Amino acid sequence: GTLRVAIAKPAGNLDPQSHYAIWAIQDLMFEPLVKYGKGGQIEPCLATDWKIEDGGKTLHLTLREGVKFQDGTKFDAAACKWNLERWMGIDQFSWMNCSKHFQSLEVVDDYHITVHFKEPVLALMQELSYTRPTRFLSPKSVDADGKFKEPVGTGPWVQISADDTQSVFEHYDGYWGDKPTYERLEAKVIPDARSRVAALRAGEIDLVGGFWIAPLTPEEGKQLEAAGFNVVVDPGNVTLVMAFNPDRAEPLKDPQVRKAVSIGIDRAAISKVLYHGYAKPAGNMFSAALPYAGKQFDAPVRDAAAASALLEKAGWTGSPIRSKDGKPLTLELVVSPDAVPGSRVIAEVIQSEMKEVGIDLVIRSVDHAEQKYDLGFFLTYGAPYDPFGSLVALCLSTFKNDVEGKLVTDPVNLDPLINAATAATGDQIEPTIQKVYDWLRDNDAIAPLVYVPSIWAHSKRVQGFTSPVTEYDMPYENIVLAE
Ligand code: NA
Repeated sequence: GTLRVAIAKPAGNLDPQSHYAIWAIQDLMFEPLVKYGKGGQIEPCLATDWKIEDGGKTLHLTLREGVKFQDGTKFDAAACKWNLERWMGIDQFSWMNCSKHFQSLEVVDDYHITVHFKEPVLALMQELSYTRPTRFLSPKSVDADGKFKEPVGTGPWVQISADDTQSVFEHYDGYWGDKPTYERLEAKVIPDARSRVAALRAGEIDLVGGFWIAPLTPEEGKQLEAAGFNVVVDPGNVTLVMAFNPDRAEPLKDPQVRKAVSIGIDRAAISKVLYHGYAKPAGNMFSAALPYAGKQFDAPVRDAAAASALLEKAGWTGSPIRSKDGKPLTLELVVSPDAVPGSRVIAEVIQSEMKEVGIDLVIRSVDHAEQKYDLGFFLTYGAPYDPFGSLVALCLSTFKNDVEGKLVTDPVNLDPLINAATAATGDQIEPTIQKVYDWLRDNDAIAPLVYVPSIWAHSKRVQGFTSPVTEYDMPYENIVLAE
């Protein structure tokens, strides 16, 4: 009656307002106001309803009645304020828009709270779905000093024990929502990916996978598949995107050349070599799994003939390599195997495919070690930060962060469309954001390659396995154990 799940390292300290735990573990007993559902659909959790007013500066919340914390204390407006007051407006959470713009917090009754903000809050509800710091810890569980002691949330699982070999949880009785069909969940610390594979084959664990839980590469997936195991691939929510730098590479200023580069590539071959066929070719910057991902298009199918024709219309002629005004069509793809595993390999598939359309792709393979590149690779941020996290961070000129880099920067043309989308409310977010995506697509400003898949495996006895919506969730839901 016990589900066992690998984790790649100890759970850590579970303080729901700090940064030391494995998120998926916190997700076991901590609950948010609203949940990030499939497709980025916002669902009722500790709040049953909500209303956003004042152009996004006011949030009204109706709290769920009949909720108890695992220590038996009551969930209500007072307990909600006390938590929210623990993290919102604290300088340490300024990276989140709702903390940063937080103005004030009025309790109205035992089940109604209103929050006020100095400015509209981009993706407000989404942010409130996060694993941390947005979740609810019993006010009586913490001492005079206010320091986190025990992990007393409202969620379905109670921590029975934790150390550096496993952590052990039991179903919480008088949990408000649906209870697990099984009695217990153990999280076993197995750091080496070779061991994790073995442990599933033996019947030592039931579950393996998750970027931030117990990763399982493509190769491991095929292996397990070969061993007759259930291998479950989520097409994912992070996009590998190739970027163009026309400021450096005079040929990429011609959008016909960009397009040719993009349809001259075989995403399917990218998926084969790097992800063993498991990755879905990308037509859109964001997969359909994300909210506001746009009108969805088919991933382009490699078309060398169409690519060659574009290049010729643009005045690049020659064989085997095209030139123009005596200059060969040479582009430098900069890669770091450190920062994107498989990065070099991708480059050699592409270089070979570019060769076929007449482009001479030079690869510069680097350390984790700045616009000195013609082409390069970016990865989107993924759920639950997207699409606005990536759009803003990677595409808005005016947003400038040391750690980032830019996919595409057009102040006169794109910024306005991004700004309008970030300003949009309710019904108007979708068509406003659709204009960002039309711009990018009509101008061939970026080249999405594949969606990065997320791979889980379970044992034969696990039924009801449901791929997690984000990498910060533990997929314990729905499971029934046959034995
Ligand atoms: Na969850």
